[PDB]
Amino acid sequence: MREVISINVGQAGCQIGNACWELYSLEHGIKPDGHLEDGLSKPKGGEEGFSTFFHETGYGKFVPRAIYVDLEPNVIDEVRNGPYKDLFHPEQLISGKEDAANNYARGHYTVGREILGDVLDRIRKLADQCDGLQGFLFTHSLGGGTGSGLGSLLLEELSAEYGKKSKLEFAVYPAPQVSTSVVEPYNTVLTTHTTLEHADCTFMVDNEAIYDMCKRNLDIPRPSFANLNNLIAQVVSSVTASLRFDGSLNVDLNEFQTNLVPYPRIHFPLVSYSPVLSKSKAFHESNSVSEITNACFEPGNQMVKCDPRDGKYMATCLLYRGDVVTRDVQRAVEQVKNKKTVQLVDWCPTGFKIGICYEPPTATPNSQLATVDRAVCMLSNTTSIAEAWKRIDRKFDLMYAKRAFVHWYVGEGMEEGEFTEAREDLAALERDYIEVGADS
Amino acid sequence: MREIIHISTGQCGNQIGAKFWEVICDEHGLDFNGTYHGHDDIQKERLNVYFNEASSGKWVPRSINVDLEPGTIDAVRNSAIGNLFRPDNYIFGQSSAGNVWAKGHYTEGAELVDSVMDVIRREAEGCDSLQGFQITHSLGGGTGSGMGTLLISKIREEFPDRMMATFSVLPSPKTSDTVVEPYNATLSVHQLVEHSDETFCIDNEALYDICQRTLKLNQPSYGDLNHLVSSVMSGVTTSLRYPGQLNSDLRKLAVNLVPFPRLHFFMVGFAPLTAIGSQSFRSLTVPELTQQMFDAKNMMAAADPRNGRYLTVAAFFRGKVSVKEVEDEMHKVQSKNSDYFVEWIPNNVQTAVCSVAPQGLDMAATFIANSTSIQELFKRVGDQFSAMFKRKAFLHWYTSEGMDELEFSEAESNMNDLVSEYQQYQE
Ligand SMILES: CC(=O)O[C@H]1C(=O)[C@@]2(C)[C@H]([C@H](OC(=O)c3ccccc3)[C@]3(O)C[C@H](OC(=O)[C@H](O)[C@@H](NC(=O)c4ccccc4)c4ccccc4)C(C)=C1C3(C)C)[C@]1(OC(C)=O)CO[C@@H]1C[C@@H]2O
Ligand SMILES: Nc1nc2c(ncn2[C@@H]2O[C@H](COP(=O)(O)OP(=O)(O)OP(=O)(O)O)[C@@H](O)[C@H]2O)c(=O)[nH]1
Ligand SMILES: Nc1nc2c(ncn2[C@@H]2O[C@H](COP(=O)(O)OP(=O)(O)O)[C@@H](O)[C@H]2O)c(=O)[nH]1
Ligand SMILES: [Mg+2]
Repeated sequence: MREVISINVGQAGCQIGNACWELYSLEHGIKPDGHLEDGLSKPKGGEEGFSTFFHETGYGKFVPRAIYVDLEPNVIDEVRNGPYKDLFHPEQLISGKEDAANNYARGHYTVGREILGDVLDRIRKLADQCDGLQGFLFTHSLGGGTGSGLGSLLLEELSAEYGKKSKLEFAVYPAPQVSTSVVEPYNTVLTTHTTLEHADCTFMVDNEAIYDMCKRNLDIPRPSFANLNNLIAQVVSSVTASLRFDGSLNVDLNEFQTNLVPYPRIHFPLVSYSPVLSKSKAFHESNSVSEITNACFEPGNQMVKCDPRDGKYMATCLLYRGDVVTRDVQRAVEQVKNKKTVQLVDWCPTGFKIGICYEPPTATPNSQLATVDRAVCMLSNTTSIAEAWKRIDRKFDLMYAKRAFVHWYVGEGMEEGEFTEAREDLAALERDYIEVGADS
Repeated sequence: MREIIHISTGQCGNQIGAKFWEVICDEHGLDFNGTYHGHDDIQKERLNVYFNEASSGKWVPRSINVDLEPGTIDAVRNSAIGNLFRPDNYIFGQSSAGNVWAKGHYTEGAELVDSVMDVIRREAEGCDSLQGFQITHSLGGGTGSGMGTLLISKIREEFPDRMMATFSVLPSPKTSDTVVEPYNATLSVHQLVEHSDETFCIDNEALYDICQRTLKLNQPSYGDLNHLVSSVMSGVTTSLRYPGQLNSDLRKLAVNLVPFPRLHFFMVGFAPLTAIGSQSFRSLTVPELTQQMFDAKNMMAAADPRNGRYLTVAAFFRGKVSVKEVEDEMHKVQSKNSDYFVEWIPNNVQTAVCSVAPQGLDMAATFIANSTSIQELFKRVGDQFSAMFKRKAFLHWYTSEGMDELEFSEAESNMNDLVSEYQQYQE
């Protein structure tokens, strides 16, 4: 539609969120100081570029609509000392004086409610300046207390105030193999209990899968968080690419919740970025239509630690960008369906929503990605996603059978029976995820 | 939660506490007189964690040195480091308690109390929001054991929502220098597991073994022993005063390391250990620092970690390190040494990657875990305490002040209940 509000909370929200606006300023040619140098008109930085995400103010300046809410001052204060300190408004940064650590109870009842009364005022004043608000954008991080506690608390208060808004979410699910926290599965079951009954679409990404997409594909010897945030930023830019530019098949955010989420529940799509090529092998690739299309279903280019070949596909959504042929898109997808590996359901006769985009994307200078001529974004919904949810439940049953970390939640303001209701709601979702997918 | 108050109790706590501030002033570039030398964007913005901005651009710490020996305070203020501390926090007494726990608890230690708690309330009003209290004491003396445990009960009474991270010193079961040490160590645990949220087990036996094997120091003195302890105390609060990728707070190190309120004894550690002269012969890599943290010769405890089983481990990688090499080398140890980690908790070790580097070293790493092998140190103290309590030896030194035979039975009973709980989660 028009403007889209972006909200970044948690540790991963403030880090990955800075990489999203860095790519947006490069595609639209926006100066990091807050000017319109190098751009002028054209869809790559004109009337169709200033709308959405960004906002036009006065004195030739353009500020975004990002709201950074973190319960740790050691992250927000670091962004102020960086080069991207003149983009967002200084009043949009709301810091805290009490670190919630990685506990879900403190960031939802005690510390989470201290700043809850102040974050709702910033969203209300920002929504009034949007001439026709479309939806929202969240960036969660399942594994802590700020990105899980404050994120689930803000989403509940925002869904009750508005309602009919495309509330997108790019949460980060824990890796089924190597973990980074001890009470990580505790913050995962409690987060999905309120996310399913409020959010409309939650794109999941795995930190372990990105390490495989950079060591074997990009051949990066020492990858860090500076490169993981660039791959996720290209996924968010590919979804809203049809709205911020032009193309043959314009895809709105309201269409992602219809052709992918037919039921009131089950709205956990995957992501598999295909244009993954290093600078050393940039002259040894054809970048054809059928070559990039076949690389989407490959497990090596998937940002989620899951095996889609063991499951079945329910609803896919491809986003073709750059300079592609409309006829070549319908022919490349038909060859994949005839491989007898996708396993399409009986009710849906097609289920391959395409999205042709005419504006070619770009890459950040702090990465090994070159300027490609086309990009394909895969947003499918497979039946093997319940396998990753089963591994998280097995780690929660072992810690709950003997009461491992329980006093840290009850002593703050959470009933012991809440873990039983959250586990039953998660088990009922996994049970209905296989029963419906077996005969869909 | 950005201000940390450090309090040193006893003669042993003053030698380690005063030496700890020498390393902190070197990282931020602070002279021993008061005027700062070099300030940066990652150091000046976090000077309020351990220092206060006074007048004329002078930064003074919030150290509270309380003891019962006048020769300890006079030996620090007359040196070249006492000019930084305020001449209003040194609170000492006339008589010395020696190695008696009953003197510094209600006899000689009861003379102050109101004077010690007076300076604590003054530092709480000058700061915005307190975070934790770093109390450095010892188990075996008279001031650090008698008065060190009493001060913990007074801070938590007025600040129940504040962290109590204490750096206690456990006795050495290999040739001790004192006799009434088990009597002062048993009564200290009874007042430590009831107020302190987290503690650390440090003994002097494992200190001489490191300096004579890896460091290769001929006859180490008491000054070299404080370098290995101050490096661990400074390596914990790294993400609080410096930004990084995966930061960690004092409350984060308590939820992920204390599964049960009765189980909070940690095992400190540090890495690497490069001797003087063999700098080019040692490669500072991620897999090299990992093997030095899980080794038995680099631990600051007299217990064998191979006999017990690990529960919650906390690692802190500093310097120019990558998150990819941290998560890879961490899983290789858990997969190979699967018998040392309990299958009851799949996430036994977490990751905490830092971004800054110490002045000198390029890659630094510490090891903090809460394995089930810590019960061995509690059994050696319990056997020596029960053997001397049967003959009623060295008992008139405590009963003549106000002690009773019922209090010694309750302290000994709590020592058996703690060891009995480590065996349940170990299985
Ligand atoms: C020529 C050269 O580069 O010498 C180095 C050196 O050879 C080595 C071996 C140093 C040396 O350290 C030791 O030998 C040592 C002695 C007692 C306890 C612990 C260590 C060094 O003495 C220590 C000294 O450390 C520092 O300068 C740090 O700033 C350090 N400072 C202190 O500990 C300190 C010592 C005395 C007075 C005041 C401060 C520090 C570390 C963390 C946080 C704050 C400060 C350094 C780099 C060296 C020498 C001088 C040989 C090493 O230690 C440190 C702490 O850097 C030991 O392994 C490292 C690797 C270094 O390369
Ligand atoms: N890939 C990636 N993950 C991050 C990054 N920053 C934070 N994270 C996530 O943060 C988790 C580590 O736990 P925490 O340090 O407590 O961060 P958190 O889960 O967001 O919780 P808070 O720190 O309270 O916000 C990891 O599991 C990551 O998923 C990042 O820069 N890149
Ligand atoms: N590691 C270490 N231990 C010390 C140091 N100084 C003293 N100690 C220990 O402290 C104990 C003596 O405590 P003491 O000073 O008598 O306690 P106080 O009487 O209350 O002050 C000895 O057993 C030593 O092991 C030191 O510099 N380093
Ligand atoms: Mg954080």
